[PDB]
Amino acid sequence: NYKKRLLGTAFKSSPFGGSSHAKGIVLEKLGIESKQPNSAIRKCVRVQLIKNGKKVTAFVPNDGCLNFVDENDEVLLAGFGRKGKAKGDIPGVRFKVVKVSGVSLLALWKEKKEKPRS
Amino acid sequence: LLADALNAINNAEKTGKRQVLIRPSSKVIIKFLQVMQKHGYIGEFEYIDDHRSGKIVVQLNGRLNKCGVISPRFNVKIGDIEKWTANLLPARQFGYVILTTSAGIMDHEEARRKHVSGKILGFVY
RNA sequence: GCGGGAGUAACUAUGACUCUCUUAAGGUAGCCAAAUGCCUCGUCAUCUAAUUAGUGACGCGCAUGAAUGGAUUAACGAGAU
RNA sequence: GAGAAUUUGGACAAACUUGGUCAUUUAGAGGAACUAAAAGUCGUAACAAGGUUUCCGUAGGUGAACCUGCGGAAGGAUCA
RNA sequence: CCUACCAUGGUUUCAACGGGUACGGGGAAUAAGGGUUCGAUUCCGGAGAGGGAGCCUGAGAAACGGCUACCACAUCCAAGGAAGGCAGCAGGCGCGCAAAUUACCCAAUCCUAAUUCAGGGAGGUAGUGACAAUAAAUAACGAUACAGGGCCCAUUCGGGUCUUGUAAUUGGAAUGAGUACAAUGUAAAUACCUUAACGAGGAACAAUUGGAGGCAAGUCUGGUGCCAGCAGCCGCGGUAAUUCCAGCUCCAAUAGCGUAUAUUAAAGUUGUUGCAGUUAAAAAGCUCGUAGUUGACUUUGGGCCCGGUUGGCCGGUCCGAUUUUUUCGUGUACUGGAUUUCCAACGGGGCCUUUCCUUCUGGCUAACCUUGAGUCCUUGUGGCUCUUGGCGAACCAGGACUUUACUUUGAAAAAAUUAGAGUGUUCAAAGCAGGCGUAUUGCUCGAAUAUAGCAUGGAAUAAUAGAAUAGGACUUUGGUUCUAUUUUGUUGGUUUCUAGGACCAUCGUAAUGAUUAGGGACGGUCGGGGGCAUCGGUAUUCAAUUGUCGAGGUGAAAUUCUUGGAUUUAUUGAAGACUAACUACUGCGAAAGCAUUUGCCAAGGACGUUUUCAUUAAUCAAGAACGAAAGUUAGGGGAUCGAAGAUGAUCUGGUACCGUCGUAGUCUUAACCAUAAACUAUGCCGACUAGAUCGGGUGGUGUUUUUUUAAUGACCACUCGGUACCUUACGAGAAAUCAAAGUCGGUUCUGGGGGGAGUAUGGUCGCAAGGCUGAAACUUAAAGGAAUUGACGGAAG
Repeated sequence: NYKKRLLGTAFKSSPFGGSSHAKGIVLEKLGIESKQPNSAIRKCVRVQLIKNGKKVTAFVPNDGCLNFVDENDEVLLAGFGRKGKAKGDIPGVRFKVVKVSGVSLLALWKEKKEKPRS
Repeated sequence: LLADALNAINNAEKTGKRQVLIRPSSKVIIKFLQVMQKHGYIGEFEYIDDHRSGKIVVQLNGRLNKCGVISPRFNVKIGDIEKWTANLLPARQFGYVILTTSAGIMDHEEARRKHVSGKILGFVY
C-alpha cells in the first residue's frame, strides 16, 4: 500500500515492555547540580532495572534531604518526564522516585511534615 | 473541455451578462440545461449555424451562485448520492447534483425516483 | 637552516595566554616509543596450566616532520612473525 | 499352518558430529567525533558601509576565527 | 501422493525468492463520520503435549493422563536395576509494576454407559481484592425561642418572605447488620430469605484525597531565605514569596482522589472523505522517451468490466404465556445492522468495427435503433367541500394504444398522383388473441446469436459421393431397390444474402455549451542559436633602428627600472588574445549559452492563401544523451593582466587590503569528473477573464520619398505569434504583492519543528580530489516569514 514513512510516537524512556513502573537495585546515591537559571543541589539515584536492565538517573523529591535510598535500595521508579517533557533545571532525569513501594519497601516516605500524605 | 465549461457560464452570471456566449457541438451537451430550465436556473436556448461544429445560445437570468464540474467522474449509488451532495452543495434544499444516470442524463432526485445509479458530471446551486 | 628563562585559569590538577631574554629569524599538513628511546618487567585490555609475541592501546617523544620528499594504494616472490 | 527371535537386502523421515559461509548480540585492546557545563587563552571573523559589503559552492595555503583566486545571488534600496 | 523415461519449461517488479515480524475471523476500544489503533474475556476454525524418532491398537490417533528405542535433567534403589514428564484444577520455586483457595458438590444443565443409577477439578457455586460499573450515594425533617445585615411594602407603628450562628430544645422517625422466636424453598456444604410484635445494641457502619500565578474555579497572614523545597509546560525560592512550608482563609468533585502505563480524540500534523510548495519546510539544471496512468469524436446492439437496489442470517417490534418493557418459544410481516462473493433482471459509463468491392454490359438491389407528439388508463401532490369520508382541472411518474411515416423499384411528357413490395431468424413452454372441439398461425413476454452486398462464404437450383431419417415395392428375411427429407464434401449456370481489404471526402444536428486540438508540404522572411575555414582593425607587449635626457608609483613612500641611453617619438618586424563604436527599454537558443567581416555544411521558430493523414495525442518513475566555471590526465602553446611564492610599505599585530615581481591556472585538441544563490527562488500541457513593444501579412481612390523612384519608409488602421515589460479594476491572500504566484483539470517531482545532517554506514560511480543514495542515539522549546517604531553611520540633502 501507499503512505509516506510515518514513525509512531515514541516516549523518551530507555525501559520498555508494557509496564507502568519498575524495580531497580540502584548503584549510588548522587547529589548533582543543575543548569543555568536555578541553583541548589538536587538529589538523584542511579537506578538499574531488573527486567529491562537499563541505566537511568531518577530525581528523588522528598521532605528529607538525605532520605533513605542508599546504594543497594530496591526502589520503585515511575514516570514524570515520560509524561510531558523532561525537566528544565536538572536535565537527564525524566523519571521520578516513588515512596514506600515495591516488594521490599526500603525507600522511605516524606518525613517531618504533617499535612496530608502524597 | 469539462474544466472550462461550467466556469464560463458561472463567471457570466457573476458579472451579470444577460446572454452568455458559448459554442461546441457533437453528441454530452444541452439536456441538463433543460433540467436547469425546468428548475428555473436558466431560461431559453437555441442553435445557430457555424462552419464547423456549431454555436449554442443560452439566455440567463441571474440565478447561478456556483456551478462547477466533478472532474473524476465517480460512481454514485441509489443511496449514496448525498455523501457527495454534502460537500458538492454547501447548501441543502438549494441546488442539485447532475448525475449521468443509466436512464440518460437527468437530475439526482429524479434518479432516486427512477431508482437508477450511474456516474456524475457537475453540481449547480 | 627551523630557541631559552619566568609567570599564569573554581578544585585534585593543568597552561590556555602573557611577559622577558637571546639570535639572521624560530616550523605546516599528517604520524610515533622506531634498522633510532638513556628512562622501562613503562601503562592498559585480551590471550596462555605461566604468555611481554598473538593484539590492545597508553603518553612518561633521551632525540618525528613535505622534493637525493610526506601520501593515495592493486597485482607478483628459493625473502620475515 | 502359525507365533517369537536372529540374519541379509531395499526404500522413507528426522537427529547428532565436523568443515565452510552470512546475519545479529555481548565483552573489548584501541581510535575518531558530538552535546551540556562556570571561569580561561588568542584574534576581532560576524554585527552601522563594523571602517576590504556579506554569504554559499569549489580549489590552494596559514597558530587561529581566517585570507586569497574564480562564478553567482539581494539573503544591500530599486525589476540592476 | 511416488518412481522410471521424455520434453525444457514454470515463477517474478501486477514484487518471485530471501530476511524480519505475526495465530486468523466474528469482534473490542476511540470518533460526528471517514479512518486509525487493537485481536483479552466470549464464540468458530487451525496448530501443539519435556526434546527428537517410529509404530501399533482402532471406524476415528502416528494419540496430554497410550506404547518402544535414544538423549539431557531431577528422583528411588538391596547397585542387579527400575520409575517419571501440571501449555488439566488447586498449589511450590524462580521471573515481576503485578493478579485469588493445596475449598464445596452431582441438586440443575450438558456429555459418557436399555433403565435404575454411577462418574465429571466439565459445570453449578463459595472464598479472596474499592477491579470496574450500578443503586442507596459522602445524611435530612415538622415546630418553637433570639441576634445581625439586605430588599419589597408601609396606615411608619410594624408586617411579610427568607438563613453563616445558637438552645440539656421538643416530637421523633429511620436504614444496613446481629440475636431470639415463628413461617418458607432447593441441598451433599458454607453463609438463609420475608413479614409483624417486643427488647437490646450500633448508627445512615469513623471521610478523605486533590488544587488555589496564567492555561484552570480559588487569597491573605506568618515562618524559611537559591537553603529546606515544588515543578506537566513557561517557571518560582538568595528578606515584605497569592507558586516553598504551616495556619486560618477559598474552589471543585467525592467513596473515590491523584499519579504512572498505553491507545484514540484534540491533529485537515501522512488529507480516501479533507493538506501545502514567489518570500515561512517544499518544482528535479534542462531536454527526450519507454513501461505506466489518463483520453477529442459520429451511430449501434452484443461482449467485457465497475457501481448499485432488492431477497437469504441475527437483533428489535408484532403474537402467546406472564406481574413485567424480565425471559422463553413459534409463525408472519415490517424495520435496522452484518459477512463482500455468486447467480439473475433493469436502465449506463468506459472499452471495439470501411466512400467502396470480378467484368464485357445493364449500373443493379435494399434499409435502420431511437427521439418527439397525441390519446387513454393508473399513482401522488394541491385547491374547493364534508365533524371526517366527494368533485373538476393542472402537473409528475408508470403502463397500454396510435398512424400519418421511411425506403429500393415501375407506370406516368414533366409532376401532382398512382401501383406493387419490404421493415431479423430459430427453439421449448405458458398466457391472450381469428375459424374450429383441438391443431395452428400471429403478437407480446424471456433467452441465445449476429449485426451493406457483387474476390469469398451460405441458401435456392443441378450433379455426384458418404451418412442419417421416413414411406413404398420386394426378400432364399441377411439385405437389396426406389422415392422423399436432412447433413457433409465438391463442381457449374443463375437468383438472393453474409464476411473482408485498400483509399478518400465532410463535420451536419441532438446528450459538458463562442473549440480549427498533432505532424508539415508549398512559397516568402527574421535572428549574436552551432561547427569549421578564412580575413580585418584598434590597443598592449617583445625585438631591431632614429631623434632626444631621466622616469615609474603613492596618502606620503620605497622595493623596482635608467648615462651599459630608459620613459618616449617615429619607422620596421614578430607573437597571442579580444572585438570599442554600432548597443538597445534589441533578437536568438527548451535551459547552460550566444557580439568585427566573409564563405561552406547544417538546425529550429513565427506568417500566409491553402493543400493534406485523420487521435496518430498529452504526461512520464526507470533509462538515454547533452553539461557555465573550478579541478584531473596526456601532448602543445604562453602576448595581456596573476591563486601559491618572494621583497617593500602600512599597523599594537598585518600570514591582508596597497605597491614592485612571479608559479600553477587562464588559451588549444582529445578524454574525464558533472556542479553553481544553474533564477522568473514560480513544473509541463489545454480552455475561460478590460488597457504596450519587436517580427510577418493586408489596407490608406490621400500625401510625401525619388531616377536601377525598389525608399524597406513617413504616419495611421488593424490582424496574428513571441510578449524586456509597464500599469490596473473585478477577485484572492496572513500581508507585502500577484494580474495568475487569481484559478482549473490530466500527469509527474517535492515538504511534515530547530540543532545533530547532506554527516555517519553500506551500495554504486570515479584516475583522484569527490559525486549520488541517506539515518539514529541524543540535545532543546523554539528556529523562521510578512509588517512597525527608534537610536546610530568613517550615509545623503
